[PDB]
Amino acid sequence: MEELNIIQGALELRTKTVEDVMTPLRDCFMITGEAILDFNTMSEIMESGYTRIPVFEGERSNIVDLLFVKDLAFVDPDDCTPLKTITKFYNHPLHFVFNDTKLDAMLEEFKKGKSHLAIVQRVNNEGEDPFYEVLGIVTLEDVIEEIIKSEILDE
Amino acid sequence: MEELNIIQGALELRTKTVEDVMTPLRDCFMITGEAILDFNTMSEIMESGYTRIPVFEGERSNIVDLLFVKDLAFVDPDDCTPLKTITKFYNHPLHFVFNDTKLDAMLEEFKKGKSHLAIVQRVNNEGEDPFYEVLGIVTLEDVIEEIIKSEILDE
Repeated sequence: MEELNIIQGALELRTKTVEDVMTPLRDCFMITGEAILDFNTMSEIMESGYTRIPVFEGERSNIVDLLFVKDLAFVDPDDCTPLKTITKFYNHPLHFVFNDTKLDAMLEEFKKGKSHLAIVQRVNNEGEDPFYEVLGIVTLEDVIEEIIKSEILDE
Repeated sequence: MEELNIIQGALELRTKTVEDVMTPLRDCFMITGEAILDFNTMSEIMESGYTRIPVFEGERSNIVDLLFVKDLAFVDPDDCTPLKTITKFYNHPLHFVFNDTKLDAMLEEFKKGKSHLAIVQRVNNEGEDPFYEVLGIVTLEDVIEEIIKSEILDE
């Protein structure tokens, strides 16, 4: 039954939050703001498979910039351009989302123009001055991937 | 009935081609490759509402570059930077799609990393050496907008 697969795909899609879809921060490929885009660094980036990479300074949860790998397609490793030169040039804005955010809201935000890598946060009320704890990242491609896997659109 | 709305939304989504979703070329906001990003030009761009703009040279159907308005957020009108400086710097690659392409295939292409503005073509076999006729453009946001309008994801 085509219609039951559609229904069941949609029902599952609708129950998902960004927290279910995100890459946890511990698992994310990330890069220090002081990085130099020499061969070893760019090889590691290219070999990671990620196309959107958070840039942190000091602590991994301290994300200060984004790096979009497709923007690196024309950077030459042999010139060792500082990442800071790249990131300060583009200055792409940070996009934060609540861990309970549903995928429809996520779509709506990417459609409004917010950055295609979003940083997932929850409120942490357990240390000592409550803070927003960075849990992981979610990208445009992660959400599109859930839609394709849902098979809702499959002819 | 929640399930019937889902089914009917999906059935409609699935029947759509990029041709149904595209902005026709005649209706598109476009910009000449020789443009200077002075105030009048940037005002016109900002007032258009478009965030992705095809760059043409000579004829409107001769699209040679893309301009992403969010990349203009930090360009200063008073410096009159040539568009060519901007476009030759970024050099974003052109993405062409067949007019019969369905939305699931479209998603899959954007997810593979192809440019988020796609140029819709069909084969024109009526002039004189058949050529691919540019019909319009379709963006990431147009497809996301069809998904949101389908209400498939609505809680």
